Amino acid sequence: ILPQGFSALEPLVDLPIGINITRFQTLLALH
Amino acid sequence: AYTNSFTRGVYYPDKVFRSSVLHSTQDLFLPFFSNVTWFHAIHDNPVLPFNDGVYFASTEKSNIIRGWIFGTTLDSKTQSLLIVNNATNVVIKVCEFQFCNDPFLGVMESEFRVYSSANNCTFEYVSQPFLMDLEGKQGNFKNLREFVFKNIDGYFKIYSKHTPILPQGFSALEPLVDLPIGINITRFQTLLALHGAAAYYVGYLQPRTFLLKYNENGTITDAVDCALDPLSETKCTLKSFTVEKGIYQTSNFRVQPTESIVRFPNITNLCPFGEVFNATRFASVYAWNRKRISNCVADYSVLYNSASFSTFKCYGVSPTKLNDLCFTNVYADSFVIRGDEVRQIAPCQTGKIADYNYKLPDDFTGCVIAWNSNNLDSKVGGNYNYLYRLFRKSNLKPFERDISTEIYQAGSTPCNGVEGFNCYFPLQSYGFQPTNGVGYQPYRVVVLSFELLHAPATVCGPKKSTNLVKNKCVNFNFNGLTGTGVLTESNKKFLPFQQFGRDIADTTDAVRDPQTLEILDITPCSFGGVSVITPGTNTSNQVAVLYQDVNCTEVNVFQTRAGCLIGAEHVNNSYECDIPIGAGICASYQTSQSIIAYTMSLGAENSVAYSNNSIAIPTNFTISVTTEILPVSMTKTSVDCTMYICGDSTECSNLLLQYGSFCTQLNRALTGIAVEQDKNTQEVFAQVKQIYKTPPIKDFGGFNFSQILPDPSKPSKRSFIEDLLFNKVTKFNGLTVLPPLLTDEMIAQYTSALLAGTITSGWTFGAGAALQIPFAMQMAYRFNGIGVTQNVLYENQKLIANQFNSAIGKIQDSLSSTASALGKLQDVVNQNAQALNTLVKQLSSNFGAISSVLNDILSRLDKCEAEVQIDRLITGRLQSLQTYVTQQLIRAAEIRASANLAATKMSECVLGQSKRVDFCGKGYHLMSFPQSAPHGVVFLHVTYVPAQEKNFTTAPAICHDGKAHFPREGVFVSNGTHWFVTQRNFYEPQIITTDNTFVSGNCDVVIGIVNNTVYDP
Amino acid sequence: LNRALTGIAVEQDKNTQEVFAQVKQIYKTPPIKDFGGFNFSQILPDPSKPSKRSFIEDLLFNKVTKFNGLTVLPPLLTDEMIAQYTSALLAGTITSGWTFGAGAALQIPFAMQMAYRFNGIGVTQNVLYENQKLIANQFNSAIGKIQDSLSSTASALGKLQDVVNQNAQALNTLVKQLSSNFGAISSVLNDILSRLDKCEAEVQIDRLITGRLQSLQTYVTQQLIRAAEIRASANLAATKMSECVLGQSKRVDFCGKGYHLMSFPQSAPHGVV
Amino acid sequence: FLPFQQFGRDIADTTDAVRDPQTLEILDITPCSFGGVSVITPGTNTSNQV
Amino acid sequence: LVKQLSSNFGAISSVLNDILSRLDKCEAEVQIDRLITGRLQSLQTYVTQQ
Ligand SMILES: *[C@@H]1O[C@H](CO)[C@@H](O[C@@H]2O[C@H](CO)[C@@H](O)[C@H](O)[C@H]2NC(C)=O)[C@H](O)[C@H]1NC(C)=O
Ligand SMILES: *[C@@H]1O[C@H](CO)[C@@H](O[C@@H]2O[C@H](CO)[C@@H](O)[C@H](O)[C@H]2NC(C)=O)[C@H](O)[C@H]1NC(C)=O
Ligand SMILES: *[C@@H]1O[C@H](CO)[C@@H](O[C@@H]2O[C@H](CO)[C@@H](O)[C@H](O)[C@H]2NC(C)=O)[C@H](O)[C@H]1NC(C)=O
Ligand SMILES: *[C@@H]1O[C@H](CO)[C@@H](O[C@@H]2O[C@H](CO)[C@@H](O)[C@H](O)[C@H]2NC(C)=O)[C@H](O)[C@H]1NC(C)=O
Ligand SMILES: *[C@@H]1O[C@H](CO)[C@@H](O[C@@H]2O[C@H](CO)[C@@H](O)[C@H](O)[C@H]2NC(C)=O)[C@H](O)[C@H]1NC(C)=O
Ligand SMILES: *[C@@H]1O[C@H](CO)[C@@H](O[C@@H]2O[C@H](CO)[C@@H](O)[C@H](O)[C@H]2NC(C)=O)[C@H](O)[C@H]1NC(C)=O
Ligand SMILES: *[C@@H]1O[C@H](CO)[C@@H](O)[C@H](O)[C@H]1NC(C)=O
Ligand SMILES: *[C@@H]1O[C@H](CO)[C@@H](O)[C@H](O)[C@H]1NC(C)=O
Ligand SMILES: *[C@@H]1O[C@H](CO)[C@@H](O)[C@H](O)[C@H]1NC(C)=O
Ligand SMILES: *[C@@H]1O[C@H](CO)[C@@H](O)[C@H](O)[C@H]1NC(C)=O
Ligand SMILES: *[C@@H]1O[C@H](CO)[C@@H](O)[C@H](O)[C@H]1NC(C)=O
Ligand SMILES: *[C@@H]1O[C@H](CO)[C@@H](O)[C@H](O)[C@H]1NC(C)=O
Ligand SMILES: *[C@@H]1O[C@H](CO)[C@@H](O)[C@H](O)[C@H]1NC(C)=O
Ligand SMILES: *[C@@H]1O[C@H](CO)[C@@H](O)[C@H](O)[C@H]1NC(C)=O
Ligand SMILES: *[C@@H]1O[C@H](CO)[C@@H](O)[C@H](O)[C@H]1NC(C)=O
Ligand SMILES: *[C@@H]1O[C@H](CO)[C@@H](O)[C@H](O)[C@H]1NC(C)=O
Ligand SMILES: *[C@@H]1O[C@H](CO)[C@@H](O)[C@H](O)[C@H]1NC(C)=O
Ligand SMILES: *[C@@H]1O[C@H](CO)[C@@H](O)[C@H](O)[C@H]1NC(C)=O
Ligand SMILES: *[C@@H]1O[C@H](CO)[C@@H](O)[C@H](O)[C@H]1NC(C)=O
Repeated sequence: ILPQGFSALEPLVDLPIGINITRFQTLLALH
Repeated sequence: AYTNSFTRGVYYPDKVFRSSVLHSTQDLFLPFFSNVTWFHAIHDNPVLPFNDGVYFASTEKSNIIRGWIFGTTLDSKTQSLLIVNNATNVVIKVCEFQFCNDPFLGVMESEFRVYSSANNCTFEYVSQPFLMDLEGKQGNFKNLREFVFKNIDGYFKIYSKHTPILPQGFSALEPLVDLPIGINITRFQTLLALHGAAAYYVGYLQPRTFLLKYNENGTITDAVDCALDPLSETKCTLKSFTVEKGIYQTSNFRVQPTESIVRFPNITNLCPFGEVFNATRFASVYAWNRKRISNCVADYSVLYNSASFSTFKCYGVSPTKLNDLCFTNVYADSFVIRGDEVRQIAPCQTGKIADYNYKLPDDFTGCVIAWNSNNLDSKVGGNYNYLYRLFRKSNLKPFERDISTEIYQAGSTPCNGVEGFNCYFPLQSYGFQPTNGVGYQPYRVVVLSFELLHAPATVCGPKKSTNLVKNKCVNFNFNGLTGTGVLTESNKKFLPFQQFGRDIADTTDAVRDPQTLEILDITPCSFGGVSVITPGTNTSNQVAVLYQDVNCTEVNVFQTRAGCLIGAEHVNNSYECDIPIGAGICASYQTSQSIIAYTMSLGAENSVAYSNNSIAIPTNFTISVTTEILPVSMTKTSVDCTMYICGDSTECSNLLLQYGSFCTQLNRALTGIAVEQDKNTQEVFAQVKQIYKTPPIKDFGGFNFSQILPDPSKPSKRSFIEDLLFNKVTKFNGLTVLPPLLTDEMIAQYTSALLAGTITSGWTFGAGAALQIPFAMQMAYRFNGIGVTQNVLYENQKLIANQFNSAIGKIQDSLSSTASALGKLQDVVNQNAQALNTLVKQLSSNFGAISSVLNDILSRLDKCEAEVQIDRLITGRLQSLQTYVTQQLIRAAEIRASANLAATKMSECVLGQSKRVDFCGKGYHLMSFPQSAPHGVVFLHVTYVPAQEKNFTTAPAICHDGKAHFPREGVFVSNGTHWFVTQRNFYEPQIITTDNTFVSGNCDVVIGIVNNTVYDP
Repeated sequence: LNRALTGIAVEQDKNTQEVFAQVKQIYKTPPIKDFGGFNFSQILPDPSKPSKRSFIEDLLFNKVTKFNGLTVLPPLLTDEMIAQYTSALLAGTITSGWTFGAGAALQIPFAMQMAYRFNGIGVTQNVLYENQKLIANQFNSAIGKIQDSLSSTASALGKLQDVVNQNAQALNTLVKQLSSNFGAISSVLNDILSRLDKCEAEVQIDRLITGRLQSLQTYVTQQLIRAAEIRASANLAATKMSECVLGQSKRVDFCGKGYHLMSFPQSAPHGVV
Repeated sequence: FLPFQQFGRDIADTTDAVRDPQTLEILDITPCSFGGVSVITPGTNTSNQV
Repeated sequence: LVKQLSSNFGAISSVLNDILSRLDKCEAEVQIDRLITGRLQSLQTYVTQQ
């Protein structure tokens, strides 16, 4: 390069984690 | 030496009596006209292979041929069947026989050396005595003794036929004893006696379909080998031994693969199953382990053949196919459970294991492997290292794990650190002791979860790969995905995670080769329908074959766009179409004689001598009579859906009630049809309010109607022609035919009334009352109605009557000669009979049931298990009826349209005179006459056809005194010296006067105006 | 089912034969087109084409637009043969009026043919001759508008295109049905066989058949009904050909709006104009 | 029936005739007479006689 | 067409909600496909007749 346009997302690894996920967080780095 | 098997090797397929019926069966028979090896023996006999069954025959004069030997090695290492017929007592033994280098029985007999030992013998049978030839005696052969020997699932079936006398002829072989020998037979030998010439014949069976024709006495008298040649294939396809001229679709050509192609990823490392199945420690079921198996060669036959497993259930897959199939990944979910809980590790189970500790998807593909444990997983004082989840607030989703030591508040008491009432731990542990019962001892269970292929495969079975061959039809297997087709290079670009391509039908369009990452298109190898082009079998049995939409290279020989036609010679000359091929090509049987193929002619080439001042005016005419045949009705069938589906069975009827109103709505539809058949008949014939009669004296101006009016001397007052029509057109399963409301006599009376009205009153009986008129005057009006002045009839009345009478005579001669005249009504009859015959035969179908006979199910199964087989038969008999009824409704609609057309013609052709071109026959319509016919009506259309013409010069108008004179009716013509005005459809020149022409304008506007004079009376 | 579809294919050729092949001979126009000012160059064959079709026919053909055991059989009468039949019908109509229908083709000047057609509608024939030049120009202009209309928008042939679309649509539906599971583990028959031994497999396969047969029965039933509709249309077309082109129709709005004079057939893909 | 044949069949695969197991004679099996029953009635506003 | 909804077609009940409220999904799948196998035929019959 939200930008305007179209793009399909390809698959990456399929991980058999088996965990019940209800929460999320992203990770940012600190200077 | 070899000979041609001249119509031999057919046996009675079963033990059911049949008569006057053609029955189709597929089993191992010797094909007609095959080559058979012929051996003769003067005064020795080779060992032959036993493929899938052998046909044997012999001609005898001294009974040299005695018996047969069957087995695999015939040397005492395996069991071997020995059959000997030594002119007196048939002896059958199954022993581990030691055979001699040259087996024989002496001929007075002085030897017995067919075998040398008996050991570990399992079967012996000896028949009663008889007498046969025993001495050496020469001459000509008197007894042909034919046999068939085959082994199906351990039953050794012997068929035979004895007849007085390869000879030409036909003879079916009846069954003899059925012996449960259970031996794998790969080899054969015959047995000859040693001292006299004694020939015998050996043939071989291949899987064939045969059509057997049973005669009136129930003996098979002929047969068609449905896989012999195109004519036999056509005969078998139509279930008849006679084929009419035309083109039939009998089969489908399919190119077969030449070699198999097996392609797999080139990995040779073996998969770590031992570290899973023989692991030191299994995880607990609340915290089961999941090892991913990838990048290896797996072998599930070792795990499968091993007897150590207690239970083995595969869902979606079968254990013997796992060796060929391969996967993107395999997961081994490993844990220990209690024995009685093994049942819960399965799709669609619930319980303390299935909901809380290990849930499988209900759409699960893979295998559940389990075995008991009592060495490792159990101790004295119990094994308390195994924990399971005993309480959870909600169940588990498929393959979710959830480790948690949070003490479970069963109620509303928030204990939050201390166990109590309604506050327990979710993890519980049961112990395992060697003294516990079967259901409470530990079992080690591993479930193998398979992801079936959608991505590059990494876990494949021990099946070895092969080399790849391009541009040939092959039977391929790419990573477990199988199919047949030609592999070619392609220019498609699969992106790296995509392995397979698909077509609209979800079939594979292209694949990426697992060894070399290139894209290969998969196009199934060329195929197409095969049509047989044949003259009727009463002329010739020679045929031509059309291979549809192929070039013939893939298959004297002529390539057309309909396909490549073989056996028909291409002829440059065009003719009228006979047997259509397609794409403009027709074939026929012509001249010694052979089948020809040609481009269809569209008619003779003609040009019209057009000019701006030339008109052709007819000078003579012909009265023609043509026959138009229309269906009016079809047989009023009625089907009792209950007796058909559930004949005389309460159990079935009660099951049928679970399908609701399907019966009464089918009975309703058929009733509606039967009613419309009577309405159709009523609309076509009953439009006349009174029954009219002709006078006893037939003074109709020379027109002879004696062949269309009723003849009082018959038991049914039909016309002569009607009798001819009736002589040309030709129930205990709940299927009936209702009679029509209007009998043939009543129809004849209606047509008689219509004819008498037409003859004596013209069109007046249609509009209102029948007003008598002389027939000649009626014709005068009909001629006037077509633009021919009435005087033409009167001046030529005698000629016209003779032409009419002659035309009628030709109709009788035509109708009296060939059967094909009534084909439109006969096809309707044939279609209805055919629909019913199909419907009746469908009762013989199983539809997946154990038997087509409903009573045989009920007499063998108790009601509850029986319910499945019976609903399955209903599920098929109902479809057969729905198909039949739907086809009848569509066909009835076609008949209704035809009947409506017939009624329209009756109204406009017979009752009036039609100005609609070619509606009431070709030519200018005069009159029509109805005649009845079986399930239809025949109209005799009387038409005026111009016969002879001359070239006359014309002009659109004539100038006189500067005025332009135009015809009132007719055209101006000139014979080269004088101008006349005449009627268009009959040359009759008249002097041009002011009373035949009219004046409008001035002769300076009109294109083509000519000079003349007009006489003024 | 093979029988029902064969019956349909046969009726498609009979329908074509009934509409176009009612003339016993192949007629031809003279090389000199002296038809009283009526210009037929746009409906008569032009010898310079690889297929002897009229200009308008080419316009019609430019507007109307297999490995699962599904095939299409060719018609018996090729487009060229249809064009020859329509050419013969046009040449007959132009040079002999209605006489070629009843019997032999009797030549007549075109202007006289029109004189009869005008007389047939209650207009005295002198009206044509006095106004013959005007009439020819209006005819020629009307023909030009037909080409311009046909040459401009795609929608002119919608009745034939819908038939084509319906048949393609029926086949596309039929092909897609092979992708359906019908309760089976997989829509791909080979994938069932390569994974299950015969006996357990028998259930999945009968289940797929139980659905592929229904798809065919539905298709065939719809084709029989649609074929009946086409047959009715073909019968109507044959009736018009007989009463509109070969004769002159007194039936109101049967052969177009207005008082009918003449009609001209032109071939089109899977139909007649 | 020829000696190994015990049963006969119709087109519908129903039995047409059987050979009696005690006396080896052939007996035809024709299902006993049956047929539809139709009710002929004036409308019920006139009469309930049928 | 409306009455055909009351038919069982071999199922335990003609009422779809009564199957779902009584059987878990997996065993239920058989009874439901069985009801569909019949409601579809009823519609196909209706549509064909129409
Ligand atoms: C029946 O017996 C024959 C022996 O005549 C078996 O054929 C042998 O099969 C093995 C395995 O493929 C080959 O290595 C041998 O060479 C074959 N023998 C001959 C003479 O060719 C046959 O497999 C047996 N069939 C069954 C089902 O047991
Ligand atoms: C019109 O045609 C009819 C036959 O269609 C002619 O009648 C024939 O005349 C010849 C004389 O040359 C006789 O030999 C035949 O026997 C007649 N046949 C019949 C059936 O009558 C008639 O003469 C023709 N008229 C004209 C004027 O040409
Ligand atoms: C109407 O035609 C029939 C023939 O279809 C005539 O009957 C024939 O008459 C002749 C006498 O001229 C007999 O020799 C034939 O045997 C009769 N045939 C039949 C079948 O009856 C009948 O005479 C004709 N009508 C008139 C008034 O002449
Ligand atoms: C055109 O028709 C007229 C009228 O019949 C013919 O004139 C007659 O010819 C015959 C002999 O040729 C004479 O005997 C008559 O007297 C003529 N009629 C009159 C009124 O003069 C004329 O010949 C015909 N022309 C041709 C070329 O056939
Ligand atoms: C028909 O006759 C008329 C009158 O006799 C002709 O009219 C004459 O035509 C010539 C040549 O075109 C003119 O020069 C005269 O002036 C015309 N006279 C009149 C009174 O109109 C006419 O041409 C003739 N037509 C034919 C075909 O012969
Ligand atoms: C019939 O109409 C065509 C047009 O559709 C005429 O052909 C045109 O003739 C003119 C000359 O006047 C040329 O300039 C055009 O280029 C031609 N167009 C085509 C498409 O050929 C034809 O000449 C007309 N016929 C007559 C006898 O005039
Ligand atoms: C046996 O068949 C072969 C090939 O079909 C043929 O060439 C040979 O002549 C046949 N034997 C006899 C005796 O005709
Ligand atoms: C044929 O073999 C049987 C086998 O037991 C024997 O009893 C019989 O005598 C033999 N027939 C001869 C030697 O003619
Ligand atoms: C078969 O023959 C052998 C000969 O040595 C004998 O030992 C054996 O007991 C016999 N029976 C079986 C069943 O093998
Ligand atoms: C066989 O058919 C013939 C027909 O001519 C008949 O006479 C005969 O009685 C039938 N039965 C037998 C056993 O021949
Ligand atoms: C082994 O796999 C590689 C991968 O592309 C391939 O190139 C090579 O030819 C294979 N070897 C054999 C012997 O098939
Ligand atoms: C487990 O051990 C036994 C005995 O050592 C062996 O026969 C078996 O093959 C092993 N399991 C696997 C998967 O190899
Ligand atoms: C067979 O057909 C030919 C010609 O169609 C006919 O002449 C002959 O009589 C027919 N034979 C039979 C037995 O139908
Ligand atoms: C028939 O085969 C030839 C030979 O390869 C090929 O050139 C031709 O295009 C094929 N198809 C035809 C003639 O329609
Ligand atoms: C038929 O015509 C073709 C023209 O392409 C010619 O090649 C062929 O030899 C002709 N056949 C005969 C038998 O005259
Ligand atoms: C009319 O004249 C043309 C040309 O002179 C000729 O070909 C045609 O056969 C003639 N017609 C008759 C019926 O004589
Ligand atoms: C048409 O008629 C005109 C006179 O009206 C004449 O000059 C012309 O030559 C005629 N046509 C032919 C082809 O002769
Ligand atoms: C016993 O069977 C024979 C065989 O035909 C039969 O004739 C006899 O009547 C039977 N006896 C009884 C008592 O049924
Ligand atoms: C019943 O039918 C009769 C005759 O058709 C009519 O007169 C009468 O009014 C009808 N009654 C009712 C209640 O419809």
